[PDB]
Parts: sequence; structure tokens; C-alpha cells
Amino acid sequence: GMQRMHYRNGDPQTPFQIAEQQIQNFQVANWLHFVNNNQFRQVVIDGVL
Amino acid sequence: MDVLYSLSKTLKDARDKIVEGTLYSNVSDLIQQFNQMIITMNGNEFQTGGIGNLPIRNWNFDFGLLGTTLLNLDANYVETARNTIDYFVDFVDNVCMDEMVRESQRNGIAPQSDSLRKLSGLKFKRINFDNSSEYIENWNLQNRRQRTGFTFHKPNIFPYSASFTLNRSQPAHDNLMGTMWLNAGSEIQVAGFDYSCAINAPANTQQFEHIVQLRRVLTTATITLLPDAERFSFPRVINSADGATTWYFNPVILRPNNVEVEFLLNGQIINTYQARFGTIIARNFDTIRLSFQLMRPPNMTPAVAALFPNAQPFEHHATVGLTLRIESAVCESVLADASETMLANVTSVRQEYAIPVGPVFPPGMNWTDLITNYSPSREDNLQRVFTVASIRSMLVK
Amino acid sequence: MDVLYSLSKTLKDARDKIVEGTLYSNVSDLIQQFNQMIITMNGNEFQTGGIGNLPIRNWNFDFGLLGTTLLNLDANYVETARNTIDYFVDFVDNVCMDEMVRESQRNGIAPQSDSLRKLSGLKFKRINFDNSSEYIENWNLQNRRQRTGFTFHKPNIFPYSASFTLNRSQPAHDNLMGTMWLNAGSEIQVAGFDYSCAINAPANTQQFEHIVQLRRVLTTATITLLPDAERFSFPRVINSADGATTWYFNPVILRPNNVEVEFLLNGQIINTYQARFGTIIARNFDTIRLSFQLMRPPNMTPAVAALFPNAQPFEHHATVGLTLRIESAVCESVLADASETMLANVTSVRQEYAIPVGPVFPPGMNWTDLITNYSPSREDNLQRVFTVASIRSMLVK
Amino acid sequence: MDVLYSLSKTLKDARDKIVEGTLYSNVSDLIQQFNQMIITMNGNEFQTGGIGNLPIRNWNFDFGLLGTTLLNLDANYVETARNTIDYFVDFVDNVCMDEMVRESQRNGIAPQSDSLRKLSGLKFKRINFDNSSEYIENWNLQNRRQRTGFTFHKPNIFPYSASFTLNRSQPAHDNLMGTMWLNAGSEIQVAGFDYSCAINAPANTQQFEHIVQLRRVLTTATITLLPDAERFSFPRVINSADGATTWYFNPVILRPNNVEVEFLLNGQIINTYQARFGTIIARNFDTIRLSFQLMRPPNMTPAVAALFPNAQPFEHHATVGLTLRIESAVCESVLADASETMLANVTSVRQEYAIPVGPVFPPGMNWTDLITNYSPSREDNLQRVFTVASIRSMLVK
Ligand SMILES: [Zn+2]
Repeated sequence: GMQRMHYRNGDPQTPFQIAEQQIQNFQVANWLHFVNNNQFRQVVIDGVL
Repeated sequence: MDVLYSLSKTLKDARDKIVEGTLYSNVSDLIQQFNQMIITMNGNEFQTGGIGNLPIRNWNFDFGLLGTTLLNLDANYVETARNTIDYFVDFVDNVCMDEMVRESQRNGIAPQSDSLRKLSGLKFKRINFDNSSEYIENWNLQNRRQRTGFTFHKPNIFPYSASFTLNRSQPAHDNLMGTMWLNAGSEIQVAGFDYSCAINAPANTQQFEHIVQLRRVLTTATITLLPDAERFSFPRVINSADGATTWYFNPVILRPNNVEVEFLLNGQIINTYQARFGTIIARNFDTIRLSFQLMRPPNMTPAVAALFPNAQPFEHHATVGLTLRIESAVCESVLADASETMLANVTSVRQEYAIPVGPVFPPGMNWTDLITNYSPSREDNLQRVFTVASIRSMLVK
Repeated sequence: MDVLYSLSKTLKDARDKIVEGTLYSNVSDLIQQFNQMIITMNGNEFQTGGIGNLPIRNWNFDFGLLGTTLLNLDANYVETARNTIDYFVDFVDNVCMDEMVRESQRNGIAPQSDSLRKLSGLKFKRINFDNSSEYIENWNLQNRRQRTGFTFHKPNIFPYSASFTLNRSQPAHDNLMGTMWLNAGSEIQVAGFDYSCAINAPANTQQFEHIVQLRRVLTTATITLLPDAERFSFPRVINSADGATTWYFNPVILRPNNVEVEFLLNGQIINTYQARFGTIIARNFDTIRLSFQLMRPPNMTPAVAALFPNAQPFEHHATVGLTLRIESAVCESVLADASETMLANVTSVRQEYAIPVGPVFPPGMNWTDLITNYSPSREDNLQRVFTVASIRSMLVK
Repeated sequence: MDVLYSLSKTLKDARDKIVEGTLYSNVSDLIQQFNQMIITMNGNEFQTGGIGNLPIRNWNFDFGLLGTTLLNLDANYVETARNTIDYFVDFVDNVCMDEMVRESQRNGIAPQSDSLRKLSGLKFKRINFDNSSEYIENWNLQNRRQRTGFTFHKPNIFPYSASFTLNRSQPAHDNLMGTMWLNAGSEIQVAGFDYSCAINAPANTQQFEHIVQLRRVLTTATITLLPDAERFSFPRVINSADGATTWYFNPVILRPNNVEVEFLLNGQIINTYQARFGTIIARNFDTIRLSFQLMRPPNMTPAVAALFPNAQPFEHHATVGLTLRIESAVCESVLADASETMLANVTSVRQEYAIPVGPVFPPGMNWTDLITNYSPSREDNLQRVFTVASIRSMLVK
């Protein structure tokens, strides 16, 4: 029941992200931050460069 | 406690950064924080007041959120918001005031009200933010355990004290020797008088001394020290020590000789200044000791010689003095000073609502009484109460 | 107006957060806001000046944005920016100054200059933001019609007044009774004198009273009250009330008896203190009333007895006094105080540019004259003018 | 240098915005900035101290980053952070202090310590951010060359000076004429005395004048000017100019006649006030000139006439005076004042660590000595040292 605006988008910025600062609900809300800002961990040495 | 704080910088950085015009990307990081709050709230019932002439109002919530769409803020957006803030304003006021009255004794440094005891709850912690308000900055560092600190202008460290000590006196009070002073706020004035002008004194010099013990250590103090005590440079009729009669003081002022100011900490001299008038720094001290002398002038013109005869009656009373003012300093404990409104806010809210005298604070939050017996309980309560006053002043002045 | 504000916190939070180094992400929410401005501007013509020693400079716009998106700000980025800010700086100055000299009785709490009358325009409203500057915070709350509020250390509420009132006098002025005082800024000193030392007075006590009516209510005032008026504790030769001759005042000071200070609001006692010296709180008042007495000493040593004969000539004049200083307070109306530079800024800009006397403010922005007849028009103009001075000081000091 | 700044607002806007609760979004723009730092650091070694009673400590860097991963900060997140900040805190302290002691003539302005000389390095500049701290705001503008500016309260512009000048005197010192004064901090009190009460003076008027030359120009000064010099209104026994004897001063005060205060800049009158007591504005000046007169009362009651005979002995000494206090002002150069703790911080750190007297500053950072010979080198060193003290006070008070 969140339609109202089937979501209008225009490219550039992060169309997933924006959903984060959007609606509220915790379960839903953690997914967003964990997925959105989820990246790779840049790691060096591993028993030699 | 920390909870409370946010609730405000929330509103200020709100009722301020949210006006007809600005683009959305000026508050995106803000809007969010805000909403988060609303949620946590709605559903929880509160109650405030009850003591003295303080109303008892009930609060309920189920307020809507805020559109995170519109690019530019249209007037219509504001008003539908201000109307929702004005319930939190009129709320917080009634909240601060409620916990700005109760006092404990032991563990009286913590929350008391049925309003706040529920705030420290865990489910509410989801609000903290931007703790750049000098006071909260210091509340935290203390909770954990660290070296706190505040900034004061003309601090209020000296309980009012205006008196004298006669080191040599007699019933007629016609040949006295002693000191009289006024310690109040951030200032000390002290005069040493010798009716005989040291006529029979060794080296024709009379030594004087004035010691003032602070109830709290002051650090990084900028101090003005000047010769002479204007307050004790005029003719006076004073009550005798026993209150049975009155004596006459008719001063004539001479420069204080061998002036030495010592700022001590636990009996140790931390700073010492010899005859240095003007601006001096006392970096850490709990005691001030002023020593000065009256030296009979070795050479006197006739007019001067006439004031100081070899025999009584002594009609012109030789007087030397000093004036010391603490312009600014840092204290690890909260204190009243000449710029902050904390003491006045707390005292004013209590007076306006006819709050009954409690077990911790002296009647009327009397500063002299408070600083004279500045117990740990009074300090913890004062800090709690001052921190709340500062949270309140971010929104209501 | 609110427009104006932004234009600054824009630049400050700009010329400050934009330096060789920092990442873009430290100003993303900032850059944006900025650009938005440039757009709205570009194309519109301006004019400032036309009065006394104020140049008439014209300003045309035609500037581009800031698309250079590089992770870290390279020096080259700054300079190409600072050069664009230095036109807005040198601009705003010429803008503030222009509306900081024009006054209006038909109402001055509004835009006057051909520069600003165009700013309040609607198409410009697309700019406001971060209103945490104490003064704007208060401008808004006012134009919406509601309780305001400001902070002052040693406020300037008392117009200068130094005079006396002889309650008993005679041609020779050898047996006077009355009071003399100095009301100035945040301080009051008042002395009550009775040449006869209450020799024929009921209960050998002479009553004194000093009333001071503030032009604006002060709330949350922290006040120092001390016995004695040092200013009136020394020998003086004074002009008679009619200016025809001069009288001699030769004071000898006694402690003020039955001291009672009342802080009244609309005739009602809000705070009352009986003989309490040191720090006291007056939470809301428009009037201060100081009552004190001179009580002839019932017991006197010979030296004292000699000063107070049963018959004239009365050569030592019994005097009692009080000193009251408002260290800090809150006022709903703008006022000059001992810390803020607003009055000095406004007065200085007008003096430097030889601005002619207008219909609202007294010549030279004279504080005493202003506060003595602090009309609604003077207050609205003062607030407008003080708020602009505060906007200017964010960039130009 | 600018480097240094960031290192702090980094931590404050950190140890403040980062606590058990807040939602990520209020710090996304923050977290980033932070990390950036850590990187640049790790690997580099530092040398802090090595002078006087100053501990020489080494510092290595090898720390992790931050968990952008979580949503609402969990307690565990804080602690693992605070533990990493407390190394930077205890660090910076040891850094400020190290460069808050060294001095050099030639190139006194620039950095000196083996700690900072390495900071101005290029590979570090990647750190600057939020330069709204009044002091840095001014440091920058100075390295670019512009109308800088600072704000003060009861500023400390007058080196202590308490003396007199006898314009008419004789061995017996029974008929003197001259002035005596006290210039100290932000205040001036000056009295003009004429033992003869202008009995043989043209128009029975004796002219007086007191000139005070500031070592730095003050602009936008709010000043209190009052008639009378209370400090010189009481009986005194003073040393003669040659120190060979002592004279008697027995003042009786009259209103200063034809008072004229001039605030001059480079010999030009910028502001002039004729007999205006209360609050006055002096917008730009490097010199204050106070002119006032003693006019023998043309009409005298018997009591007054008796004080002023046609022939010696002159026993009551006619005195007129003025009191001037600079409440607030702006100066382009750093100065000590009654509110800021900078001077006290610098002086205190040097005293605590037994720092040896150097080639620039007077022993003990003595204010009077410093302002009396306020050379360019002392000012550049003072500004560097005051700016560092202000950076330090953002974290450590
Ligand atoms: Zn002050």
C-alpha cells in the first residue's frame, strides 16, 4: 500500500539508494543500508603481496 | 539524558534550516534524522508536572511523517510542519521544567521525573545527534570519566563575605590595626590599616595578609591585580566586633609595600607575583594569599608629617590595599558567572512555579549559601539542572 | 530580508569549508545550495548608494556553475572560486551599508533601499538556509508574531542619569537630607545622606528610597547587590538645584540599615530581597526599587560621637548607600550591552559615510537618547539595523 | 598549520556526532572525511617534545577504518571508535604544546617544531574541513592579506601605568597642580588637581589633559565615559617624583568642566564628544585624548567658601576627573581581553612545563611588557600561539 507514485526516476544518483531514505519499516530498512553501502573490502598481504 | 539533548538541536537545527525556499539537498541528512524520531514516539503516553503551582498535562502521539519528494520547499510545506513542531516545543518546555525541580541526595545526580525516567529507556536511544553544545560535550566526558571543563567570564567563586579583623584594638577603638575586606563573585578587595602608622613597629613596617580559600579549583585564570582598595578608602563608622558600639575609620592611603600574591594548590605555591600590577595568569589554584605591608614613610613633607604624630590621638589612619579580579577562568565544576543564564534560568523557573524548598538546594537557590557549602550532592544536582537549562535555552529564551 | 541572511552563511560556511584538500563529499550538500543561487541571480541589474559619502556602484551578473567534479579539491579549484566569491563579498558590504542608513517612521521594520526592496521579491526566495545565527533566529519568530529573546552581559538598560534630590535643604546647605545617584548602563549606585545623622528623626532612623523604571522588561537577570556607593563616598562640591551656588558634601559612611530591593513588574513585586548582598536573581521586572535607611548609631565610641553633635554645625555627613549591577539578562527587545558590537557597527557605518540625521534615530545613534525614548519605531528600526549588522559581521569584521 | 585545525573539528564534530544511537545519514558526509585522514597518516613517525620538563614521546600509526556497514550505530561501534580517538586526543595535546613554546625572530611567524614542520608538508593537505572557528577564519584571511578582525570584551590594550605629573610643585608640596592616572586593560581613570582651586588662574579655570596612545588601532569600540575618577578621590600620601620624600593629597571633587574626548587616528580626530557621559562609540582610533577643566565655583555657600581661601595653606585640594572603559572593540591584531583564555592557556602550558625564557616573549608572557613593546615578531608569534591554543581548547579545556 505504498504506490501513490509508482516511483518516477530520471537516471544519475542511486535509484536503489534513494529507497533507503524513503519509506519506514525496520526489517525493510536494514536490507537497504546493508545492500546499498555494501562494498568490497580492499585487502593487501595474504602470505605475500 | 543524552536523549533529551537531541530532541532540541533537532528542533533548532530544524525551526532554523527549514524555511520557505531552500533546496532539499540542504537537509536530506536532516529530514531523515527527524522522522526517525516521530516513529519511536507515537504510541507512548507521557505525563508531567504535579509539584507546587505546576500544571499536570497529558501527551499523546500519532503524527504524520514528512514528504521526501519536492525539490524546492513550498510555503505549504513549512506550515504543515511548524504546526507539528509547536507541539514538541510546548512539550519539551513542560518536560525540562518537570525534571528541573526534583532533588535527591545520594544518586541525586541522575533522572527523577516520571517523564525522564522513561526517556533513559533503551527503545528511545535511537535519537542522539550533533552534540556540539558546550554543555552536553561536557556531560558525556563526565559520565564515562574524564577531564571536563567550562569557560567563564567574571566567574562566581567567592561567597559574599564582608568583614574585618582587628589585630590590635582597645575599647575606645582609637588605635586599631587589622584588615577589612569584601570577597564577592570574582573579586577581592582587602585593606590593611594601622592607626599608629607603624610608629613603634619593627623597621616601621606593619605586615598584612589576606587568605581566600576557593571551594573549587580554578585553572587558566586571567586576573587583574591593582594596588589600593577603593572600597576601604573612605571614612566609615563601623560596628565593633561584639556589636556593642561603633568605631571610626578615617583612612589615608599609602602604596602597598612588598606586595606578594600567591596562588596555591593544596598548600603548594603554583604561581607567585611580587608587586606585579596589571594582568597576571594563575594557571591552577584553590587558594589565593595576598601579603602586603604598610611602611611608615621615612621622609615626610610637613603636610604628611602632620598626619602622623609620635603620640595619640591618631586622627588619620594609614591604610594600604589591593584589588584582585578574576576576569576569566576554567573550572571542572559548574559555577555561576557574569555571562551565563543557567543559574538565573533554574532559579527563575522554580520561583515562577512556586516550587517548595527541597532537601538539596538552599532556599531560593541562594548562590552564596550554595557555594559556601558546595557539597558533592549540590554539585551533581546543579550540573544536571544547569545542563537541562542549557538544553531548554536552545529553543526557549 | 531572510534572503539577505542566506547570502552570508552561504559565503562563510563557504569561504570556510572550501579549502585546498577536503573531499567533495564534505560539501556535496553545500555545493548544490550554492549554485542554485548563481542561477537565480545571473542577468538581474543592481544599484547601491546615493547618500553622503556612499559611492554608487552598479552590479551585473553572468557567471557559470561548478561542474568540475574531482574527488579531492585541487588548489586550482579554489582560486577559480575565491575569485567569484570576492565579487559577492565586496557586493554584500555595499548592500548592507545601503539599507543600514535609511530609516522610516511610517514603519521601518521593512525594506527601504532599491537594492533590498527587490530582494524581498518572490523569485529570489529560492535561497534561504541554516538559520542558526542567534539574530535571524529571532528575526523570524518575530515577523510571525510571538515571544522573541536575546542574551546580554552587562546590558545597557539605564539611560545615563546622574543627579540628586534634596528632601531637606536650606540656603546655606549646611543641613541637607536626600539622595544622589548614578544610573548608567547596567549599573545603579545610590546614596542617602542626612547631615543631622537622624538626631531628631523618629527612632533615630532616616528612610531612603530609589526607584528606577526600565524602558523594557528584563527577565532572567543575574544581579550583584553590594552595600555602599563608593561613587558617593568622597567629599564633593556640588551645584545647587537652581544652579545659583555650590554646596559641600563631606560623607562618612555607615552600613545601610533594613535594605530591601524589590523587582516589580507592572506594580507587582516579583522578587524581593531583604538585606541580601552578593548574587541575587530577578526573573522578570520593569522596575527596581531600592529602600534603605540610615540609623543613628545607638552606641558610639568618643571618636564617633565627635562626628555627630547634638547641634549644628554638622561637619561629617552620615551616608548610607547601595550598588546594584545587572551582570546578565534576557530582553525581548534588542539593546546595547557590554559584549555585542551591533550598536557600534551601525553607529560606525553611519559615521564613516557621513550619513545625515534621519527621522527615527537620535543624532549619532546616541544610546542614552535612544533608550530614554525607545519608541516602537525606534525599536523596529533598531532591530532591523542590528540584525543586518549581525549578518554583515559573519563575513566582515 | 591549517592542517592542524582540521585534526580537531574532525574530532569534536566527531566525539560529538558519534554516539550510541544516531542514524548513519547525519554522518555519511562525516565518516568519509574521517577515514581519509587515517590513511594519509599510518606509517609516518613523529617527534614530540625535547625541551624543559616536556616528555619526549614517539607515535606510530596503524589503525583500521569504519563500518559503513551498519544502519543505526550499536554501542559496540562507539567503543571500538572512542578507543581510536583517545590516541589522537592524547596526541594532539602533545602536539599543540610542543609548538606552543618555540619562538624565532627572523621567521617567527612560521612553524618551528619537528612535529609541525612535517605537517605543512604537501602529502597531508588532503585533510582541511569546516573552518568556521573564528580564529582559523582569521588565520587564513591573513595569509591572503585582507581586513581580518577579532571580537573582545573589556579588551586588554593599555599596559599597566599608574603615575602622576606635577605641573606646579615646590619642595613642601603644599600647592601642587597636575594629573594622576591609572591606565590598565580596557580602562583609564585620570584626575586633574589644583591645590589653589584656580584662585590665580585666568578665568579661574585650570585646564587638564590626558593622552593615551594605543599600541594597536581599535575599531568599533563601545565605550562608557563617566565623570569623576573614584580611584583618585580619596586622601593619599604619595612619593615625590624624585623618590626623596612624600606629599599629601587631600581631594575634594568638583564636576569636570568642558569635557572633551577625542579618539584620533594618525593625528586626525575621528570621533569627538563634548561632555557626553554614558555610552559612546569610537569607530577607529589609535589614540584617546581626554581634556577637562577645573573651574573655581563662582558662587559658594559658606561651607564651600571655607575650603578655598585666598591664601595658603591650601588644605582641601580641588580635583576633577574622568573614567573611560572600553567594553568591547575589534582589533586587527590578537590581544588579551576579559573573556578569552588564549593568553592564559599559552602562559599556563609554558609555566607547567618549565619552558625556558625564549628570544621573543617577555619572561612569564607578561602582558604589560608584551603590549608595551608589541613588535611585529611578538605579534606573529602571539597569533600563531593563540591560534594553536584555540585549536587545543576545542578538545581539551
Ligand atoms: Zn565584564
